[PDB]
Amino acid sequence: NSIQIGGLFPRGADQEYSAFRVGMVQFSTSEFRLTPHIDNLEVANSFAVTNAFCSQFSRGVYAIFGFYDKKSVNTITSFCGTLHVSFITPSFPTDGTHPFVIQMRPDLKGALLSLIEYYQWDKFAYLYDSDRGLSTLQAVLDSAAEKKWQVTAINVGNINNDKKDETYRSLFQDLELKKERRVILDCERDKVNDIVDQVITIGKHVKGYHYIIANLGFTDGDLLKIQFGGANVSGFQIVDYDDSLVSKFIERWSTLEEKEYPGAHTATIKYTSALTYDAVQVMTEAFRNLRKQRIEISRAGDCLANPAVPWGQGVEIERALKQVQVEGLSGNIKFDQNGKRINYTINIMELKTNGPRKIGYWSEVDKMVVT
Amino acid sequence: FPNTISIGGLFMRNTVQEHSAFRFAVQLYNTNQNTTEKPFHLNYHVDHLDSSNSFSVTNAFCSQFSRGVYAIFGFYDQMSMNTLTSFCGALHTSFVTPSFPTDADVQFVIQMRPALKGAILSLLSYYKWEKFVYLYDTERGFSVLQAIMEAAVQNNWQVTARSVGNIKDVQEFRRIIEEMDRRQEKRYLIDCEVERINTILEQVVILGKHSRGYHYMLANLGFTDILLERVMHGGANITGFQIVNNENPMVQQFIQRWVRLDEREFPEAKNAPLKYTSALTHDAILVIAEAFRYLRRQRVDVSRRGSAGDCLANPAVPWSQGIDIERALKMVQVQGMTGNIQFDTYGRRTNYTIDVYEMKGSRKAGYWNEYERFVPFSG
Ligand SMILES: *[C@@H]1O[C@H](CO)[C@@H](O)[C@H](O)[C@H]1NC(C)=O
Ligand SMILES: *[C@@H]1O[C@H](CO)[C@@H](O)[C@H](O)[C@H]1NC(C)=O
Ligand SMILES: *[C@@H]1O[C@H](CO)[C@@H](O)[C@H](O)[C@H]1NC(C)=O
Ligand SMILES: *[C@@H]1O[C@H](CO)[C@@H](O)[C@H](O)[C@H]1NC(C)=O
Ligand SMILES: *[C@@H]1O[C@H](CO)[C@@H](O)[C@H](O)[C@H]1NC(C)=O
Repeated sequence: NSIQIGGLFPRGADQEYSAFRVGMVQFSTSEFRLTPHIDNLEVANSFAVTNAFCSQFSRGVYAIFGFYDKKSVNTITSFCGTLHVSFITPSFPTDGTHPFVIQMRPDLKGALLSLIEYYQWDKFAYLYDSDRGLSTLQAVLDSAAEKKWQVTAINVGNINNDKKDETYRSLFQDLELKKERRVILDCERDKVNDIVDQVITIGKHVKGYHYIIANLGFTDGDLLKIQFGGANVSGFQIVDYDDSLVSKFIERWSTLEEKEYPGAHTATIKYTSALTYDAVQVMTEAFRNLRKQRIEISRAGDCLANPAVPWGQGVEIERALKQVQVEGLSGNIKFDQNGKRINYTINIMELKTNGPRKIGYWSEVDKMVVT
Repeated sequence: FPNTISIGGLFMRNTVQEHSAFRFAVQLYNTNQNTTEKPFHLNYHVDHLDSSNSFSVTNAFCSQFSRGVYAIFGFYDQMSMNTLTSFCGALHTSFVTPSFPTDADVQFVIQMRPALKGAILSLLSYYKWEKFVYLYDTERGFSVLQAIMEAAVQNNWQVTARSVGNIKDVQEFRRIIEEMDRRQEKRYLIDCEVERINTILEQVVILGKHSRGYHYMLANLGFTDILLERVMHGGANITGFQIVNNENPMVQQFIQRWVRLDEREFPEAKNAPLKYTSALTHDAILVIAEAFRYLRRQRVDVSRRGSAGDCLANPAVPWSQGIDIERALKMVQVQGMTGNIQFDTYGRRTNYTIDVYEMKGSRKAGYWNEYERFVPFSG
């Protein structure tokens, strides 16, 4: 029989939805079938997200897989938590300890702070994207205070496409007056590519500059265009193309028909997409585990019912999700009691003239290791 | 034009006084005998939220929307703000609020509280602060933190920035103050809630950093609610900001009625200190009354009974009268307890004044506005 689940996907998150579908095939099993109800929406719009959630709730889903952003995360956490509906997501982990949310994405803060120390930086620029949220900036500034770092923090959010190219050039001119050659980019893939383009245009991809790319997808970026100038470039990668699990997956993914699977037919997968595939494994494994434990699960009505009516089996589903431990595209997958990734590994990368090189890793049990 | 305009009231924990001020402001509006100033009866439906999470606020909004409101007065916090603004914007329902003014450019939100960042930046300029500690919480948004970071870059400041909103144990505040004192830090910008400002200043006094070589800039419009007595006595400088002038007619008029109220009917009126948020609440009712009087005079359609139907109706079709209601709220110019009240296109206060205080009791040292910037008085 079927287990209905919700899928809340941002508009144009094609590669993620392809990875979701590939996961549904790869992890299908004799004990049950996952049957997804897909809403595509504007994830920054809390009204839209509330309508989709309530719509899924009324159809009677057993969990929801999805994405939120800084603006809608309080909607997801509050409704999931109230109604005991588990949310599984590759989005940025929440700031506190909200229940009924399973966070596929490992925390970056610990590794980033260790890497600053590893290179012995005590003076740097930090380019942050206010449209994406501010908790990594807050951590970095708190550490700066504790450790006496001098941080030049510059907002690269809220930039009209009109003058994006011109704004970045003036930002970097001002940095050269202060003679600042060490820069961290706390942005995701698109904005990183935009900034890198302007760094190259003004000739600051040359020897004597160091960029740390502060996201979990180092090689998701177009690195080849900054690979030959002479600047140092470092980053983080949670998908290891040398693991055999990942190369086996890439054999099939790279040969999928791009017309049927948008964003496939490539030798890399964005970490967001990889975590989505991994989410299908986590959800499958949770429901299989409920059967091994002979914990029976069948039975949602009005989203805005007064009083709030949360189903009894919600806690059981949550608990099974959070007890999963598997190997996926993102390494070992395990969760603490608040659904945060634990016991994970983040590979530390540096760009060289022959391609990105893995120099070590950061682990959630210890800290930075050179390999 | 209808006989009755009804509004919504969304109140949270810790809005007892504001709730009394709301009811009293509506009673002042309704008991006016002049029919030109009172051409419709103002009604309200209030919801009290034991907590302000997204689920409970969505629930309240929808029942208010269904019952029929022409606007909603209320409070948000960091946890509820995005939900409210998103729902008001999709359904063309104007929210009027004394909460922290928002980061984003949004529609259908009238923000009674003036932004503080400009006054803060002008005073840091006036005092020539280039090296200082910045202690902040995020309960009023990120505007100030972003402005401080950006001005640090432009002016080559050394800012030691420490997030303090999650500190529960007072020994952590002590440790921070002692570490900063070892680095010879003498200047503190405190960008916190009043109650957290009080906690911090008790630690300052316990450790003797309330003496003459120290300067505390308090970045919070509830200056009169901060406990400053023990700090004055030690000799440290203090700088604060207010938006209420107790010598304006509008304020003297409100206060002489407010001090006479029965506390059984209006809790926390009478002799309790008047919070600036309660003046902002009163001011909201002036804004609402003015806008609807305007719509009446101009013979604009506001609908018979207000909003109607299901907040989660799909597709969402906003009522046609919403845009005219928003424009009428946004175009007002009135004199209130918080001075000249006007709004820009995003519902932010504009052409407002902030009064600047320093400590000795406390004396008003100057004023700030958008055009003149900081204007110090003689001395
Ligand atoms: C680039 O890396 C080398 C070490 O491999 C280091 O000596 C140099 O300082 C780095 N460049 C910058 C600008 O920090
Ligand atoms: C942590 O991950 C490692 C490597 O994948 C795994 O083999 C080990 O058993 C895990 N440890 C715990 C405590 O779950
Ligand atoms: C109030 O009524 C008086 C007497 O009819 C009138 O002169 C006045 O203009 C009215 N409206 C006001 C003051 O807004
Ligand atoms: C205290 O205020 C005076 C002006 O009255 C100012 O000149 C002095 O520098 C201030 N103290 C500190 C420690 O900044
Ligand atoms: C600002 O407010 C004053 C009264 O305080 C008013 O007379 C003036 O016209 C306003 N200015 C603008 C530019 O709106």
